[PDB]
Amino acid sequence: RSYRFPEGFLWGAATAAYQIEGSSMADGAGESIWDRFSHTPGNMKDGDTGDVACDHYNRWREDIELMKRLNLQAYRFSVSWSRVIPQGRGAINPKGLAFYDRLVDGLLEAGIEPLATLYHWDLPAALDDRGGWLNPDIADWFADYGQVLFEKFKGRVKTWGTINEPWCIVDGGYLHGALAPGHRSAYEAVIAGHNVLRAHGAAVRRFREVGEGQIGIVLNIEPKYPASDKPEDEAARRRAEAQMNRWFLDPLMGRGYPEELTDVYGAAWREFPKEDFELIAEPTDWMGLNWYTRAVPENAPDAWPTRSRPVRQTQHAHTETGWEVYPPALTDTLVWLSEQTGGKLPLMVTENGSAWYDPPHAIDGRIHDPMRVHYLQTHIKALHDAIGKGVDLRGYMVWSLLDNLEWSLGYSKRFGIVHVNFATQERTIKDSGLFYAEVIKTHGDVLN
Amino acid sequence: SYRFPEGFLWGAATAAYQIEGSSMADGAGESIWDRFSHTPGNMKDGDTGDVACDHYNRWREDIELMKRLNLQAYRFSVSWSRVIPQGRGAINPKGLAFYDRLVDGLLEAGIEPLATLYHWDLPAALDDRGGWLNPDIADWFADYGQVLFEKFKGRVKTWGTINEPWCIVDGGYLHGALAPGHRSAYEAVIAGHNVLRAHGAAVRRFREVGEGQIGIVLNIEPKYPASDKPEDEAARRRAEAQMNRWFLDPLMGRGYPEELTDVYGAAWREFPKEDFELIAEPTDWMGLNWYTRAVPENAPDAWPTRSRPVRQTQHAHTETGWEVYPPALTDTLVWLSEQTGGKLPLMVTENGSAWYDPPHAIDGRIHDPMRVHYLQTHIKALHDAIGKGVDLRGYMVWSLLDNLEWSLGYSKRFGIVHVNFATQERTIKDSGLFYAEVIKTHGDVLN
Amino acid sequence: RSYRFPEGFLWGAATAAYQIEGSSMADGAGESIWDRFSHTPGNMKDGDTGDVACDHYNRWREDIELMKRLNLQAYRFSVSWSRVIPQGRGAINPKGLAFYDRLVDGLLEAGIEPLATLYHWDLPAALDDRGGWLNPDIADWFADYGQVLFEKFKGRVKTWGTINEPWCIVDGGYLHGALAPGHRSAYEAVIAGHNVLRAHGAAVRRFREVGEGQIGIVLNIEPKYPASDKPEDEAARRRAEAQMNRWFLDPLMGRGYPEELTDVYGAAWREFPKEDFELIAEPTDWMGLNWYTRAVPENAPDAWPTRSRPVRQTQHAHTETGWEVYPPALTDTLVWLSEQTGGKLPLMVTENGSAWYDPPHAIDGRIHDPMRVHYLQTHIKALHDAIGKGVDLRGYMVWSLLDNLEWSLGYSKRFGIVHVNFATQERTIKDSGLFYAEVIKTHGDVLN
Ligand SMILES: OC[C@H]1O[C@@H](O)[C@H](O)[C@@H](O)[C@@H]1O
Ligand SMILES: OC[C@H]1O[C@@H](O)[C@H](O)[C@@H](O)[C@@H]1O
Ligand SMILES: OC[C@H]1O[C@@H](O)[C@H](O)[C@@H](O)[C@@H]1O
Repeated sequence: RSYRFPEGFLWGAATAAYQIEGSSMADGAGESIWDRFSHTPGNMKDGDTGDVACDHYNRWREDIELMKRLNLQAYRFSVSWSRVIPQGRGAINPKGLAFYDRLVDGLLEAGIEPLATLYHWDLPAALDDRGGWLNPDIADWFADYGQVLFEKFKGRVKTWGTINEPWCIVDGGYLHGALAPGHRSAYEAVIAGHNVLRAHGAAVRRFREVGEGQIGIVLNIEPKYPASDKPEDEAARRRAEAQMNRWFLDPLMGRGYPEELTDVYGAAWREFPKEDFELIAEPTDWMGLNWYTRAVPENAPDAWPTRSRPVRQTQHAHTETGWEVYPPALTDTLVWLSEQTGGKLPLMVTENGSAWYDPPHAIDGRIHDPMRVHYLQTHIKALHDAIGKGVDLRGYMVWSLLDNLEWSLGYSKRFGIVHVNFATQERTIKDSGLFYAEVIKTHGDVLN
Repeated sequence: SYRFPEGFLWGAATAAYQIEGSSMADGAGESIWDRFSHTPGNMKDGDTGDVACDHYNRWREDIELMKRLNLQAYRFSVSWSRVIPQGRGAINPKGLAFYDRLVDGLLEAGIEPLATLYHWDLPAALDDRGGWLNPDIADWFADYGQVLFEKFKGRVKTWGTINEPWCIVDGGYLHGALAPGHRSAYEAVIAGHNVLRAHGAAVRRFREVGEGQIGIVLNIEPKYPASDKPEDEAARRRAEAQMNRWFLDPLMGRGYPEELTDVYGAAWREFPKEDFELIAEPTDWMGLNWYTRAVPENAPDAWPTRSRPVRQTQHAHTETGWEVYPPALTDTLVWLSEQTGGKLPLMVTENGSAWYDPPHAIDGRIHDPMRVHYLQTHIKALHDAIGKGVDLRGYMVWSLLDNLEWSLGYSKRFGIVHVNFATQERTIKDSGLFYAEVIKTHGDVLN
Repeated sequence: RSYRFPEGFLWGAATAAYQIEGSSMADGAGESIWDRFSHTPGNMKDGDTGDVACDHYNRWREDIELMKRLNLQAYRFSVSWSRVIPQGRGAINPKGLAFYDRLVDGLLEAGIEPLATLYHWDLPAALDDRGGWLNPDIADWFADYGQVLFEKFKGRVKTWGTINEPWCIVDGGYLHGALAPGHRSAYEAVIAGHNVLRAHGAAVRRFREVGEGQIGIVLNIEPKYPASDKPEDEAARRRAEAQMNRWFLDPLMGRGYPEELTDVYGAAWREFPKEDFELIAEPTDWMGLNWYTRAVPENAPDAWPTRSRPVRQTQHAHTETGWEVYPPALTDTLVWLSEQTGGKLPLMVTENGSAWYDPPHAIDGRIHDPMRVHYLQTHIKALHDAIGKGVDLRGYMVWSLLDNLEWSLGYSKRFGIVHVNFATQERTIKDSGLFYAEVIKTHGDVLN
């Protein structure tokens, strides 16, 4: 059984601005919704904030040297909107843009492909004060923001993502309130989802006007498997599937909103103008998949609003975030996505990884994380199987390069293949990182 | 409005060798400045700290002067050699007793004593053992700190370890304009490292035997762009690294600035991992000494930073040749707030200006309108900094008294209280009167 | 009749190192064959040399400001091999490379696209002492030189030329001896042509291995028109055409060498190994055309070696270099070139312009060159006509930005749209430059 990957298959690792950078309001940087959210008591585990995080804003050079040691060919990162445009619209912050300028140049000098994400959940607070994702004008705001980047990094950043995981943004930020801006409303959730999609479309159009390279969205998908042969459980499964996996992909593919949403959101559901769906379906060049696990939903009449709940799969290992370890579901999902996009849209796994307990400090210069190593090897093999089934998969980014702030769960959830001692900011490459470096070097042959 | 936050602490600052006099009195040991000032050519007009403001004898009068100024805090330094004549070993009872009387007297007046362990006056006996080039000083200093920590436990609650490491090393070891007067990049690098280590050791000792809050005091001189030429920007970063980041960065656990490798060349050294662990020992507060900014340009022959300031002729300059530019204070405070992550309480431990005053009062008065101007504009700049979110807890004017400006002698007057050095007569300047009103109205006078 | 040019059509101007730089052996720079050639009595008109020229090595910043005043979107320039690698092989000269580093950064800062040429006739003398273009190893030497540039300017210089005018290099340098290195030999001409082609191929391969962007060769073409209906005149035309226009193009297109060359060079003609032609035909991304005029050849039995000679076309104006002004022949050539390359290869006019008399100094701050203006307007119109006929033309470079050293003809031939007072180095923009600036600004609409 060989596991060598296709020619040009791109290996990398991924991060997000608020999760690693720190210095969030430093050097002209504006206030974001997470600056506010994280400094409100009760919102974050242990009261953790992104004020310091991995101190990447100051230590990015060391981090690039770590990327080189891991033999990374690509680095997927996000740009903080509020760092570049403090009020979201209007005046640009030179020092903030200069940071990403230095960063990208440092990456290109290192021979590492910069993969940029425009929006990774850190909306400028000034725009939130204007309604945020509930305000349709954001479609323009986002576009303008996008333009600033497109022209600044023209010819340097060739691969662009617009939005990272619309579902987490809306479901977490507007439906249940576990993420910034911390609203809890189905009425708001429907609107927010729609305007996120519109914003994506607007950004793609603007990219066609002033940009260079390839642009696409990044979706998270969590495949829903049958819990039983009861029809109510299958209806539950389809509700969960529609709300999480089809909500955004379907209108992006020109199929409109899933009908089940009408049942999920009830009186909060809306019909939107026809031209909106034209904007939303703006042709893209590639698509990113963020993937971690599957779920096995059963009927749950009291679970708002999908009336479903996952059944614990005790036969398999679970991560520190409680996600089942089940690699075949990655293969299936990739196939499924290939099918939903007609096989014509180039795909990339922009996030995949696992959280396990690591000590807060290295132990004789090492971090032994055999379960993360196992997750890594089995899921990369699953990628190979998906490619063997005809999926046009061009690359793979491990989440994450560094142990970082796992948003509302704080620093307790370590996804890094590089350990960060948050007391000292010292980095230590984990066994998982060493092994991933081996996977890249052999282009997969080490899995043989 | 310019009313300051509740509990905001107003005061003035001094240093031992600059005001005390009686350097060899009552058991007091010899310091490096006793030697330095009595070597011809080192000091302007041959000035020494032998008499200075005679504060050792007139401290009560000086405290009454503090009361007339409505001071809520007094920042001062303790002479190491006055307390421990050989730097190590036997304590000098009378010398320590001076500071005992002083601190008790301050507390009687309702004035908070802010004590600095080291303000440039190393015991000469330790200098003969290598001074700041000897790593053992980290321990020596710690022991010295302990003596004070236990003696003034519960009375002095706010402690500074070292005052301006950059001036100590750059002036004392790199260029030799200050005691002990060495000129060596090699020694400068080693000395800087041992100064930081000594700070760390003193903080640990404070954790074990001390009570209250402890921190270091850094001077910062923000470096602004001279042009858009890239060599001038590289120059700017060399200067900034050598002066402003050399000490702050390792204190915040980020190691030494990369640029230093370029600045010091073959004189730069790698140090053991545990040293930086000692150096970044967590502090409770930080002092900023601030006076001005600089606008560095490339200067290949300027050793060792290869940079030089461009004279900013659009603005007023002090008698020490420092540009008057209050906005740079605001910026610096913000910058400092960001470098320390906002978690560390900041205090302006020194700010002020030197202008010419006559050697005597004029019908009971000293009119210093430019010092008044410096004061009001920079205090307003403090208010602006607080408005931008800086956790700034207080402000100490340099200086309470006209004093010995080290190698520049008595020619540079920084006092808000005038000292006639012929008669030791004190006269409160217009700047002092105004500062007293700033304190009493808690800033409202600035409206 | 509109003359708006295609979207993205690139307007610029061109120079060559020895023709403008001066400071030829300054800052570590090595001796080139033109250093030797120009300082040998009898070789150059009026004893002119490239010692000072336009003093561009010292005044490049002023020249960039001049480019900005002309609204240039691109600047085509060459890199002096001996300035960067003094002995042609071995140690790099840091100051020499630093000059082009500063130049390129300055160009990019001004928003001007740097178009770099590896070889513009100035071979390092040390390599000439090893046989120059007669030594097959030059293919390797050139490649190594190319690499130095490819990596130094990776991501900054995106458009690369390998060789500027193989025909002038070989015919002028080795066949007739009018150009450096001043050899006169058909045997040497055949060998040199072959090795120039090989060097191009080697540089393209090396570029594929370590470079980034688009790379191609630059050919001059002088279309040969019928003088009469006499068959010997048509045979003459075909000889001249084969020797000048098809000699290099055909093997570059994989068609081997023109059959007629066997007749032109006789006993000096040679057969070369088959793999050489695999190397020569290495796929390129674009091709440059240098174009000035046409010829009308007739039979001339005593003319060595093509046995042909041009018939003076007295019905048309001639430039000071004695070249007929006939704009339709430009259109024809482009079409011809489009046909020879199958329409698949993006083309750019890398040189076009004319030499007319100008005074040595400005006349009240002006230089009135109405014939150069005329040449410019008619030939640019001819470009538009060529595009209408299906030529995939992406850009146009005026030769030249500056009055410069016209090689063996010295400073007597002014090609600049910017006048250079060679006594004072004062630059004065000519009426032609003013007009060209308006052409760029209106993207061709001024021609309407
Ligand atoms: O939950 C772990 C990770 O999930 C991903 O889908 C998000 O993009 C990350 O920001 C997050 O850290
Ligand atoms: O130059 C004026 C003052 O600068 C301060 O930073 C030093 O601590 C003083 O000793 C000195 O007198
Ligand atoms: O012969 C005139 C011109 O011919 C061009 O094709 C060359 O590139 C130039 O260097 C030269 O000035």
